Amino acid sequence: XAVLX
Amino acid sequence: AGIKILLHPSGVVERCMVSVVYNGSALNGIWLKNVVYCPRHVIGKFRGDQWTHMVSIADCRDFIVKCPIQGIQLNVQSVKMVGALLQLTVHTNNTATPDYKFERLQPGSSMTIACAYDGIVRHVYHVVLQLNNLIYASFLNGACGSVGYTLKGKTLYLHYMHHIEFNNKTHSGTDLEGNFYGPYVDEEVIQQQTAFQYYTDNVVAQLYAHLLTVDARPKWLAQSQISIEDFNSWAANNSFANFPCEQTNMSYIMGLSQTARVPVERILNTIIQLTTNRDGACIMGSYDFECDWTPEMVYNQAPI
Repeated sequence: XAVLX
Repeated sequence: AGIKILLHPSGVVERCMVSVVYNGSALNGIWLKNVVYCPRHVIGKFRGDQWTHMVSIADCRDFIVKCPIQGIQLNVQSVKMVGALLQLTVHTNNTATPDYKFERLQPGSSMTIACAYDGIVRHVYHVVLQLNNLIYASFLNGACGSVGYTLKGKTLYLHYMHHIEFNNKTHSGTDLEGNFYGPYVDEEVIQQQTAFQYYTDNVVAQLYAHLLTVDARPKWLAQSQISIEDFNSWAANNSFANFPCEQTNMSYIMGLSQTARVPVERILNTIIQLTTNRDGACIMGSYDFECDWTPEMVYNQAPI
């Protein structure tokens, strides 16, 4: 549910 | 006369931006004095408490740091993890380093985002830290390390550095001290966010800004008023923060009420009515309630 830029 | 979303000039930030490339990952960083600050997840996508050992064994030679504006390649002599950030000591001191301050941002405050890629600020836009400690920004891969900042007379106030994007296209990061805003971490897992809540001070500012630039007497303006105390009782059940969220905002709001000749009690009742009667009305160039207009930035551009 979340992604590192 | 005209009230706009004012942004701070990004030239000072541009001269300090650098690119950090550690093996596979490539992101951005800021270079102040002899220290380069950048997100820690450039050395890998780790979790919990393994960052201390992973950073302590990271080779300084694997850090490729380049300042594109100044055309200078940097060499890292030491690596220090401060919070969720890495403090890379470099040999060269940035001659473009301004008088800067690391100021943590409270919710409801605005800031300019210098969206950068490969160390070059590509775009610049305005955000406000929401009550859920998230910003609603615009980023792609490689944009991590972009900074959020403000200015106060050649003094650069850094407040934010980008880290992570959530599926709802909300964004989270740390201050320049390494500590995240809210209970979010730099991990690609499901993280719960507190329910959205409107920064009522800013929503009041948006409505006042419309009264001073678009229409002083619009049709959706309430012909009725409600007390602050009665509004706060309604606000508890309608995702609106207790008014006022900042006592210092009252001087700006009272000034706006005197200029627009509309008391704040009329604005607050308009907010309540707009929850059920807006029907797609465009208010200050927006189709919904915005927290991007702060009372200070609206009052600073108003007559008297």
